[PDB]
Amino acid sequence: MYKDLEGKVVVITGSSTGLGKSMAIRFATEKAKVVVNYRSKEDEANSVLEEIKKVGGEAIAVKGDVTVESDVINLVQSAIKEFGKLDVMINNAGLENPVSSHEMSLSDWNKVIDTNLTGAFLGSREAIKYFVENDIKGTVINMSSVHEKIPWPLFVHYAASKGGMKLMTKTLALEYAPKGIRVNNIGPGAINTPINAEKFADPEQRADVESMIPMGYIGEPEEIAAVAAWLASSEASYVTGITLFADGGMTLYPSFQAGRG
Amino acid sequence: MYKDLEGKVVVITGSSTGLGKSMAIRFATEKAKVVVNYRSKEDEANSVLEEIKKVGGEAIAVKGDVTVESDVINLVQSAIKEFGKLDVMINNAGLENPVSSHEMSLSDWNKVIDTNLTGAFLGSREAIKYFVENDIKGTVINMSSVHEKIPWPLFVHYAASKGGMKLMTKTLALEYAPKGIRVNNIGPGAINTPINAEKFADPEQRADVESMIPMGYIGEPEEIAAVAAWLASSEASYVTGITLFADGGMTLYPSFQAGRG
Amino acid sequence: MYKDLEGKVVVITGSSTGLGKSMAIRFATEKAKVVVNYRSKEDEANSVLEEIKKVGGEAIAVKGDVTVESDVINLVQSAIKEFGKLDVMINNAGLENPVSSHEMSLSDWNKVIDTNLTGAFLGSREAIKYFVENDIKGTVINMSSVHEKIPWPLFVHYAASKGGMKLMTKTLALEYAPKGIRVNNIGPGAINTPINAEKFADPEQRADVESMIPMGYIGEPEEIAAVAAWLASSEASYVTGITLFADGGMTLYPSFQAGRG
Amino acid sequence: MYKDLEGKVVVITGSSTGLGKSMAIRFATEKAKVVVNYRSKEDEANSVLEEIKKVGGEAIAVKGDVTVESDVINLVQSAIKEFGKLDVMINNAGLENPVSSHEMSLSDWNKVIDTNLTGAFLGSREAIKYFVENDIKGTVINMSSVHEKIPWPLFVHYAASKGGMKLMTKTLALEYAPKGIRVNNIGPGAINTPINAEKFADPEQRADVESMIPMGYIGEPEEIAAVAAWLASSEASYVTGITLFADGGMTLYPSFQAGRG
Ligand SMILES: NC(=O)c1ccc[n+]([C@@H]2O[C@H](COP(=O)([O-])OP(=O)(O)OC[C@H]3O[C@@H](n4cnc5c(N)ncnc54)[C@H](O)[C@@H]3O)[C@@H](O)[C@H]2O)c1
Ligand SMILES: NC(=O)c1ccc[n+]([C@@H]2O[C@H](COP(=O)([O-])OP(=O)(O)OC[C@H]3O[C@@H](n4cnc5c(N)ncnc54)[C@H](O)[C@@H]3O)[C@@H](O)[C@H]2O)c1
Ligand SMILES: NC(=O)c1ccc[n+]([C@@H]2O[C@H](COP(=O)([O-])OP(=O)(O)OC[C@H]3O[C@@H](n4cnc5c(N)ncnc54)[C@H](O)[C@@H]3O)[C@@H](O)[C@H]2O)c1
Ligand SMILES: NC(=O)c1ccc[n+]([C@@H]2O[C@H](COP(=O)([O-])OP(=O)(O)OC[C@H]3O[C@@H](n4cnc5c(N)ncnc54)[C@H](O)[C@@H]3O)[C@@H](O)[C@H]2O)c1
Repeated sequence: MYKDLEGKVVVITGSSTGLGKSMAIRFATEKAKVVVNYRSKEDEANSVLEEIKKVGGEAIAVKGDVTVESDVINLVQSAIKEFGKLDVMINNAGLENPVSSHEMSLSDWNKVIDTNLTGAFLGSREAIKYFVENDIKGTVINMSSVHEKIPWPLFVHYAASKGGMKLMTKTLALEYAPKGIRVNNIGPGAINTPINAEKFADPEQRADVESMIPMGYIGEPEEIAAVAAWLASSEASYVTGITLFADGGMTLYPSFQAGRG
Repeated sequence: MYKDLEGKVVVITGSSTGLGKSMAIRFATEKAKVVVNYRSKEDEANSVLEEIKKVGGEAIAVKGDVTVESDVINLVQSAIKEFGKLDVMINNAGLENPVSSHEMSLSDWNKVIDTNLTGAFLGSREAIKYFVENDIKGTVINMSSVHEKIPWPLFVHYAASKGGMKLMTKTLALEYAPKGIRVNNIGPGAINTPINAEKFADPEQRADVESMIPMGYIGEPEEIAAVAAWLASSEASYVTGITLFADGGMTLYPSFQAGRG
Repeated sequence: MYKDLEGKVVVITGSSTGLGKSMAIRFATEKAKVVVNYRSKEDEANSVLEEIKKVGGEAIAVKGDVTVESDVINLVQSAIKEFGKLDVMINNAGLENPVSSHEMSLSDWNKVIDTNLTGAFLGSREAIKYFVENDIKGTVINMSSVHEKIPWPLFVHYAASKGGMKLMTKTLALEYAPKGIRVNNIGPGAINTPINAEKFADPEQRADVESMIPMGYIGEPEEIAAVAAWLASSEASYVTGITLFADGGMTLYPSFQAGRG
Repeated sequence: MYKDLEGKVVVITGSSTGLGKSMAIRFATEKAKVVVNYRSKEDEANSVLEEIKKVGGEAIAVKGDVTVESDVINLVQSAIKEFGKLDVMINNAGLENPVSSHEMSLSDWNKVIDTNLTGAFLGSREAIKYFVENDIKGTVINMSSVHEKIPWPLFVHYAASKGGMKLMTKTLALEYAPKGIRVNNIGPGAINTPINAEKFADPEQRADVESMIPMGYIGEPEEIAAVAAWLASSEASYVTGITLFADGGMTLYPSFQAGRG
């Protein structure tokens, strides 16, 4: 679909599952040279790699924890070592867990902030460092959430991490725009993934979330991979520092449908 | 580029020049059927129509003033009469003129609000009316501007029209998302078009504008038509109620570059 | 409470009822010289004036339709004629009516846009014109709504009017900030007023709206008058171009409480 | 000025200097009981404490590093132990340092995120924990910045910390609004404080900053403490989850003045 993506090197953190996996497969289909990432489970990457082989794509799997500076540095270097360059950096790794704010431990708060936000900073910093030092107009895509805008009770750490990612991305975008380096966020709504498999398999919980989505359905990973592929391409040549929400309308305030209030 | 766009009927207001023209050609290239629009004489639309023919596209030009209800209604009916249906409605017609707010006439204010906002309303209304009465999962793309967010002294009417268009679009998107009818805005930054041809002709004014664009260059119409094609496609299937900015970073506050403030 | 408001001339459009009335009474209590406004019913102003007399305040009632340029011009002049000056201009007049967007007539759309948005522009233009021509650091407060941000199905015209008012205010604020003229919006959530009396008297409808308000209760006009009084005072000396939401949390997405989604 | 503030217990982090100091004095003037905070030595807090004594206010100074959980907990307990309760918790402590993003160390990034965001979290958490376990309708005011919205090259960590603070606050406000616990942010623009004393000392840098402020002048701490007093008062009873900007117009995009672009 996107011809300019051919031969482009794409690194995606936490890409052995969910959205990250869907993005690695989509990029492989666009003839991009993908670098899949797994925290510790090298077995999880096997599946994505097989899917990538199935479409005649090229990719390697690199172990790396986004909260570990050396792992992030090594992840970017691995891409350059294997493919000779880096074009797109996608900070997709993330985690969440429901706890009432006044009962949330520092440990829980720090883990989410560290992975979701600090992890994205490290990945962004490394990709941009390479782009600057070698005069490459590469791009950085950060996997945010509708929650960088929609507050999230029980998930204050996640909301904060994403709200912070928003400003980080915008700052990075304004800072490196003169060098032609684009930095954007993708803001997914509810998307059928492993972290949601059990919750959404239950008709009661599935219907509840669906009632919060104006378009009436829970998105598929393909719908988000489509956003990333487009944002990375030259089609989005004049697009930077934005958050492209792919959420079925969640950010439109579903409680206000039918003229309520 | 987008296979799903083939055979789709796209109506674009004020598409004889600038962004509208570019989108009309881009949709022609996507093998879609296009209904171009001109305000006064059909001579104005022949350039676009010849461009569409050149790429093997199918199209017609229909006269219409977007502030005239019957004209807007006729425009939608003409598409349906000529191509049998309607899939994408793009409210692109617009106008602006600088005047200090406290000295701005009601006449000037009204001309801008009527065309930019009310005009967009009528077009969205007619297209959505058709989509609902026929349960068609159509889409409405409204051409906004960075000024639906960035205030604009001397263009208080333009800014308010786009700010109003933002809420109109969000409302329409929430109201019709249950029917799969997506409504999105595109927010262009400074784009080289006939309305800027003279201003950007003076290298001193072009340089002033470029200094407000983080990416350092005034955009080209193709960079916007790229956004319109994607938004209309099924690639943006889960995207509704958003404003996708393509401004090379304008909304990022250019005056705060290099840690200023 | 606010000492600098003593002797300040405050004009409030549509102040014979609801929030406007509460603001006129509050300003009178702050020893401000208030100019109440009624569209045609001079009898409605009687009540506000009596309430103003009850607190030992000073005020006059002026007839004026905000969609009529001459009425607006005359309203501002009346303040200067009676009290010798103008310090604060509050564009509070407004209207709404529920109609599905694809079924909304141009007449309905125009009436709401004309009163809510164009009416605010005229009032803002006149107040600012006076402020500029006489070197006065006066202020303009525009009565917006949570709907300048929250989409509103069935009320597309209202949402659009308020979204437009947001950009108008911001533009006016940036434009006249060099002259020390502040322009801000107040964004009320659900507030017990005449337009809501019948709807909220019904326990079922009252409970529905209350379920959309995080703080659990429908606000009182006094809670909004408190916002206006503060914004007009020198306490808000460094505040301009903002929208101060007084909504019990509506803009925080009530559908997302308890970690839903 | 605000009668309801008399006898209220206000805790303010990093209140020995700047904005924190000003708010502490302002709350003293409002006849409230204040708990001032200093990081290293109590010598630093004596200026504030003497200022509070001067106006007849009651107060104590409590040592505490906001990134140390036990210190934050002790700070809340000390207020409750000294004045019997807690009514207002103000997370003011903050820090920043310029470094190009791609060259920013994890250490620098962490120091800023930990103090600005995590520190604010701990304070909000402890205050809210107390408010919930005692069903007290307390309030939390978090000191953000225009940079929770305005991107800031060279301060990617600061910007992300405030962006994260915005979502944290919104989440906390939605989560606890049912209990009448209001949580709001204050977004100061450029304010003359010790962190800017040296930079604004050079008339060339002061002029550069002033040129980015629509209102033309760098704010004073009192202009911010004014906002804090109001937000804490019952005058803002229906205000929660907002960020009240006091920046003389910075968020209005100063580069777009006079119709530029
Ligand atoms: N699934 C959704 O509906 C949804 C909605 C909005 C945003 N998101 C965001 O999209 C991204 C993808 O989410 P997902 O649904 O696929 O979730 P996921 O949990 O399936 O994917 C996240 C991946 O990150 C990996 N990971 C976590 N911590 C890591 C670390 N320290 N180092 C390396 N890898 C690490 C995990 O092992 C996992 O495979 C996340 O950032 C998430 O917050 C998802
Ligand atoms: N050019 C830019 O840099 C830029 C930046 C942001 C937004 N926009 C927006 O994009 C759209 C396209 O702008 P453009 O640059 O091509 O401007 P344009 O003026 O060249 O295009 C608008 C077209 O609308 C037509 N038109 C105006 N009023 C009309 C009416 N009442 N009925 C019918 N046709 C009418 C005009 O004749 C014109 O051809 C507009 O909505 C504009 O506000 C443009
Ligand atoms: N009541 C709420 O809950 C709420 C919430 C958000 C925003 N608002 C806004 O606050 C303002 C006050 O609303 P309210 O609840 O008091 O409603 P209201 O209808 O009681 O007050 C509006 C007043 O405007 C007057 N008016 C209408 N059109 C006019 C015109 N053309 N010329 C002169 N006067 C005119 C009306 O006669 C009326 O007294 C409105 O702008 C409204 O949109 C109200
Ligand atoms: N000064 C401005 O122009 C301005 C503009 C926007 C926002 N702000 C914000 O307002 C707040 C006040 O800023 P300020 O200008 O007075 O800055 P400041 O640095 O003078 O005040 C912050 C105080 O926090 C203390 N502090 C820092 N880290 C701490 C820690 N870990 N534990 C305890 N105390 C700690 C510092 O010693 C200092 O006295 C900050 O949150 C700042 O980011 C200030």
